[PDB]
Amino acid sequence: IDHDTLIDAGGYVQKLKLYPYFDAAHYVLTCLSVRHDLGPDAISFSRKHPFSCWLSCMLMSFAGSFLSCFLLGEPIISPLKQHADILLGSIVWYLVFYSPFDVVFRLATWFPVKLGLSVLKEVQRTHKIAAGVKHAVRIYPESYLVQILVGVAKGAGSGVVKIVEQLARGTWHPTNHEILRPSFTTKACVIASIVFTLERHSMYVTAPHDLVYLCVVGFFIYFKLASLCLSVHD
Amino acid sequence: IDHDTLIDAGGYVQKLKLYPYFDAAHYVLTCLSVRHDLGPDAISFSRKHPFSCWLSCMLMSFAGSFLSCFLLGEPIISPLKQHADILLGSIVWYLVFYSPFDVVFRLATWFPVKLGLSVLKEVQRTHKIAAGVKHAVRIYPESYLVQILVGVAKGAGSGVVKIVEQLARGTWHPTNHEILRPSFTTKACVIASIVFTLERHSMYVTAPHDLVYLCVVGFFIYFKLASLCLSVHD
Amino acid sequence: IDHDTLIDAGGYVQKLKLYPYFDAAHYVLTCLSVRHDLGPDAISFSRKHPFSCWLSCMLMSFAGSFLSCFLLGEPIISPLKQHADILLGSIVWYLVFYSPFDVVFRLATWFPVKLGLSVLKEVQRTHKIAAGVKHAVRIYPESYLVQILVGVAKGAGSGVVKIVEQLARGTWHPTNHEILRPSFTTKACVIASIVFTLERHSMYVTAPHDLVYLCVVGFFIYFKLASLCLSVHD
Ligand SMILES: CCCCCCCCCCO[C@@H]1O[C@H](CO)[C@@H](O[C@H]2O[C@H](CO)[C@@H](O)[C@H](O)[C@H]2O)[C@H](O)[C@H]1O
Ligand SMILES: CCCCCCCCCCO[C@@H]1O[C@H](CO)[C@@H](O[C@H]2O[C@H](CO)[C@@H](O)[C@H](O)[C@H]2O)[C@H](O)[C@H]1O
Ligand SMILES: CCCCCCCCCCO[C@@H]1O[C@H](CO)[C@@H](O[C@H]2O[C@H](CO)[C@@H](O)[C@H](O)[C@H]2O)[C@H](O)[C@H]1O
Ligand SMILES: CCCCCCCCCCO[C@@H]1O[C@H](CO)[C@@H](O[C@H]2O[C@H](CO)[C@@H](O)[C@H](O)[C@H]2O)[C@H](O)[C@H]1O
Ligand SMILES: CCCCCCCCCCO[C@@H]1O[C@H](CO)[C@@H](O[C@H]2O[C@H](CO)[C@@H](O)[C@H](O)[C@H]2O)[C@H](O)[C@H]1O
Ligand SMILES: CCCCCCCCCCO[C@@H]1O[C@H](CO)[C@@H](O[C@H]2O[C@H](CO)[C@@H](O)[C@H](O)[C@H]2O)[C@H](O)[C@H]1O
Ligand SMILES: CCCCCCCCCCO[C@@H]1O[C@H](CO)[C@@H](O[C@H]2O[C@H](CO)[C@@H](O)[C@H](O)[C@H]2O)[C@H](O)[C@H]1O
Ligand SMILES: CCCCCCCCCCO[C@@H]1O[C@H](CO)[C@@H](O[C@H]2O[C@H](CO)[C@@H](O)[C@H](O)[C@H]2O)[C@H](O)[C@H]1O
Ligand SMILES: CCCCCCCCCCO[C@@H]1O[C@H](CO)[C@@H](O[C@H]2O[C@H](CO)[C@@H](O)[C@H](O)[C@H]2O)[C@H](O)[C@H]1O
Ligand SMILES: CCCCCCCCCCO[C@@H]1O[C@H](CO)[C@@H](O[C@H]2O[C@H](CO)[C@@H](O)[C@H](O)[C@H]2O)[C@H](O)[C@H]1O
Ligand SMILES: CCCCCCCCCCO[C@@H]1O[C@H](CO)[C@@H](O[C@H]2O[C@H](CO)[C@@H](O)[C@H](O)[C@H]2O)[C@H](O)[C@H]1O
Ligand SMILES: CCCCCCCCCCO[C@@H]1O[C@H](CO)[C@@H](O[C@H]2O[C@H](CO)[C@@H](O)[C@H](O)[C@H]2O)[C@H](O)[C@H]1O
Ligand SMILES: [Mg+2]
Ligand SMILES: [Mg+2]
Ligand SMILES: [Mg+2]
Repeated sequence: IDHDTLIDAGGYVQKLKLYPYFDAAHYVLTCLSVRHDLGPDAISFSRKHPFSCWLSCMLMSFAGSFLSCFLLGEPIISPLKQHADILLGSIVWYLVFYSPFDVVFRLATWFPVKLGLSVLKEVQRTHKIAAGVKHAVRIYPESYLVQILVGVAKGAGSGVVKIVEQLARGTWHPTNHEILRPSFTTKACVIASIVFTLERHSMYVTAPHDLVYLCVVGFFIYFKLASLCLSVHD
Repeated sequence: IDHDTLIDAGGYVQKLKLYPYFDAAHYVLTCLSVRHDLGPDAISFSRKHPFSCWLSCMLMSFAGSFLSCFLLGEPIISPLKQHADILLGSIVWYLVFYSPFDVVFRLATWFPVKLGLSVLKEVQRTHKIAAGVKHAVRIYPESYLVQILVGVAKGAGSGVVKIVEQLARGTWHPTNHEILRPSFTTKACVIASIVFTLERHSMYVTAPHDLVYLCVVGFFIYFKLASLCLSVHD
Repeated sequence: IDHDTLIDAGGYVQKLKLYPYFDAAHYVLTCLSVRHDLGPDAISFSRKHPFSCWLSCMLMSFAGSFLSCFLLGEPIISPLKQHADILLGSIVWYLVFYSPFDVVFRLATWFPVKLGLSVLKEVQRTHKIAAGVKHAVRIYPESYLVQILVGVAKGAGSGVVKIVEQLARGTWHPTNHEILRPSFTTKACVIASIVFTLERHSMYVTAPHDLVYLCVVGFFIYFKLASLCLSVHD
């Protein structure tokens, strides 16, 4: 009965209310990333330049939406009108950098938890890509390429914003073969985006959409979990 | 009677017609900055690539307006439609880089003068922030955050444009602890912006607006004059 | 009879249907450039990251249009709606990086051919600038400056996009006096742009427009051919 069960699981995941737990997971991981990139002085830095620190995290937390607006010519500022989102994001940021005894940070970096957060984040990423594709389809019905790129921007735009932040923080530097970091994330966002676009135009995808959705989420979680448990071979 | 006098001084400064003297002060200082950043070959460089040099100065001279348009999704080109402004800016730029015997440059870098120009510039910056907040309020009445960010963009956006220019000129490089430059400008623009935003929504500011205005300008001039007379302790 | 013949040649060149041969020439040269900038591992790189490689070439192939939209506040994505163009561009890109035995690449880099392609590209660049000016004139009838800048953006915007790509690829680095590369391209686009703008407002240009057009194209081809045959003195 798998294929009837799987179909239900897919519709299940696809209907999950992301706010506020799946969103918070993404914010937490995003803040941890900004904190890791800030260095050993991260805490001193955050206490001396809170506005800058807060900004660095908000930009990364909503990177996909900023890039998306940029591509579509919508006010870059748009995302900041999701008051609930910005508030939740600022609270997480406050907790990650300033919780007493740094408990939040310590709890979030404990492997079992970081792993649970990563799963929730992948679920949320899949939703961002799908939403991005749907939004693009409503604006440019016949532009398959735009639809795909927008979907990818919503799912992997953090890379662009990171560069922007490292330039503004004066730390950007070439990345010419320092280490071998095998990341399939953005390539996976491309595939997911194409798949959702095709699905939206009912073409090569004859499979039940709720099942395809399950597979996309499944692959995201897989590749993500693989890189977390491993280091160089999956 | 101070508080009646002060109130008048505040309304006074707030009504000052910025064009063309307060504007020219800002243009002069902006051009001097681009010239200092260009190096020893600045003059040879400017004589070989005048269009590029002119562009570098216009971008910096109107940085706040370009960033503002960028954030609001308005044509980035908008600022260039202020013919009088662009003309005055181009004239100042021409004089700073090409005046015979370099008199303009020499006069502008003479401490007493550079100090007078700095005062006028701070007065103009305060007006940019306030105007930015008002503009944002008219477009997004309930978005306090957007209003603040726009105000800050109008007051401290030159930092973004500078990076853009150093990338286009091929000179950008990390700024990892070369020297200890204590600049409170942008942090002050943040405060000023918040204050004007609050003031616009008549909340925590029970003080006479014209008096608050005086304080903001006063603090800008102070922090600015402090950094000019000092080097590492104020 | 030259001046009657020349006038005809000018109207001639100006009416040339750019698609698909003049366009393909530009795409081919653009792809060769991205390939040269990718290095010795270019081929391995392209086979491991095709989506990224394809993107790098599309961004450069339509750089002028992306910058133009950016300046005018039009959706940055707009250019991708020229399906025929994007298809032709993707096909050229596919052929340049993956043709069997690399014949396309080998044929395109054979001096006589690269020289022929360069001529066609210069013809196309002239058309981009003129189109850019006309577009700007229709939107902002009295903004001479905007009209000129837009024209220049359409003709020399690839420089901006290149920087963007080197940042995203993690290879950007200062260009502080490594070699002496004498490029007059963008300075020539500035002149061409001013000339077309003036021409559009029927001012200082009393010369037959079709003749001026011929001269502009002629100068582009000249400066371009000069740099190709030479290395340091023309
Ligand atoms: C409720 C809304 C509150 C948020 C409002 C908007 C927040 C303001 C964002 C800009 O913050 C700036 O960030 C810079 C860093 O990019 C700091 O540069 C300072 O700190 C840097 C390092 O972080 C140094 O490199 C610089 O030299 C030094 O000037 C600067 O002080 C700070 O003001
Ligand atoms: C100097 C920077 C400091 C910024 C301070 C400004 C904060 C302004 C908050 C005013 O509106 C808030 O809206 C929140 C929602 O966004 C509410 O949260 C409550 O309501 C939300 C739903 O509206 C739920 O999500 C929350 O979990 C629940 O705590 C909260 O009660 C309410 O006061
Ligand atoms: C990175 C480290 C992680 C940071 C740590 C912060 C985690 C916060 C855990 C919140 O746990 C929630 O607590 C709610 C109470 O606030 C519960 O509400 C539920 O139970 C309440 C009673 O306890 C009822 O009043 C509510 O209506 C019912 O929704 C809800 O089930 C539970 O998930
Ligand atoms: C530290 C890492 C480990 C953390 C793992 C815990 C994650 C907690 C996030 C909770 O997410 C919620 O899950 C609910 C279910 O429990 C969903 O109920 C929803 O979905 C159900 C079906 O799955 C329906 O039956 C319900 O009616 C409907 O409210 C709801 O949308 C979703 O926000
Ligand atoms: C009335 C309106 C008039 C203004 C119209 C628009 C002005 C044109 C802006 C672009 O100017 C370009 O600036 C580049 C610099 O960013 C120069 O690069 C040249 O100079 C650089 C150094 O400044 C070098 O690094 C480069 O290699 C070299 O090609 C290039 O020659 C020049 O054309
Ligand atoms: C190759 C680059 C060279 C660019 C040359 C193109 C210049 C075009 C100027 C034509 O319009 C100008 O407008 C100026 C105003 O912007 C006037 O200045 C006069 O009028 C202004 C007010 O309109 C005052 O601000 C000035 O101080 C006063 O000199 C000036 O008379 C007038 O000719
Ligand atoms: C960085 C180095 C600084 C660069 C040096 C350039 C400074 C230019 C100084 C201008 O001084 C102005 O001269 C005006 C004359 O052009 C005067 O007009 C005034 O006086 C004129 C008579 O002199 C009358 O005709 C006018 O109506 C009356 O407005 C005005 O008061 C005075 O401020
Ligand atoms: C080298 C550095 C040292 C330079 C210092 C000199 C600065 C000169 C800038 C002149 O600024 C003007 O000041 C006028 C006053 O003199 C103002 O008159 C205006 O404001 C007055 C009140 O202050 C009113 O009484 C007037 O009617 C009204 O025209 C006018 O707006 C303003 O542009
Ligand atoms: C029909 C439409 C198809 C096109 C859809 C959109 C194409 C997707 C564009 C982004 O492609 C990304 O480019 C990155 C490069 O900028 C790659 O980074 C990888 O490769 C880089 C080198 O090229 C390394 O520096 C990075 O560390 C490494 O993660 C990444 O894998 C790849 O996904
Ligand atoms: C995974 C990435 C792979 C992408 C595959 C998607 C391609 C979709 C193609 C469908 O429409 C195409 O339009 C082309 C035009 O753009 C046509 O070319 C033909 O028609 C054109 C004019 O429409 C001419 O320019 C061409 O030379 C001629 O081959 C072609 O027949 C037709 O099928
Ligand atoms: C960088 C290396 C370069 C890459 C190599 C790819 C170059 C492709 C060459 C195409 O040559 C074209 O072939 C067409 C045929 O497909 C001809 O059509 C013409 O001749 C055909 C018969 O051969 C007729 O059917 C057509 O109607 C008539 O338009 C056309 O004249 C000719 O220019
Ligand atoms: C490897 C480098 C060397 C490659 C050099 C070969 C370049 C081939 C590109 C062909 O460009 C076409 O030339 C046609 C002429 O042959 C033009 O016919 C057009 O223009 C003619 C006038 O020039 C008119 O008579 C025609 O009716 C009209 O169709 C047409 O627009 C244009 O696309
Ligand atoms: Mg949704
Ligand atoms: Mg005003
Ligand atoms: Mg045309």
